[PDB]
Amino acid sequence: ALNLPYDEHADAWTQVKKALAAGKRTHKPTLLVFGANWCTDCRALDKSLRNQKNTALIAKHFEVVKIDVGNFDRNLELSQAYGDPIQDGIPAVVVVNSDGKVRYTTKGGELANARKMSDQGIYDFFAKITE
Repeated sequence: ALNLPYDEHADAWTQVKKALAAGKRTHKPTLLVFGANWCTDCRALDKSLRNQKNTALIAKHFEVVKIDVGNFDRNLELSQAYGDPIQDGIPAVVVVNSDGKVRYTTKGGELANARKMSDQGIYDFFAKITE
């Protein structure tokens, strides 16, 4: 499969460190998106976030890192470090403020049915965080 949303080879800790450094520099929060390529809800969320309206919202407001969790068997300690966002389902997100401290985590499977969400529902979810 071509152009997978998650990079199964990435050094996720390095990527998160680099995104958090960028957020501190730009005074923006960082969005950590935990998911995997097998998960149809994760693929749907990525496709929606790729659209023009949603890309503009995310790019303006966040630094972003996608963290592959495999079959719930990769990068688990990085999930644990940031408040266990995946225990409640994937895709899951963490918003970290520009100072490196977590602001918000999805702890109720808020995005776990993203394949059923509309583009506007996805927009509204991320827009609320930017309010």
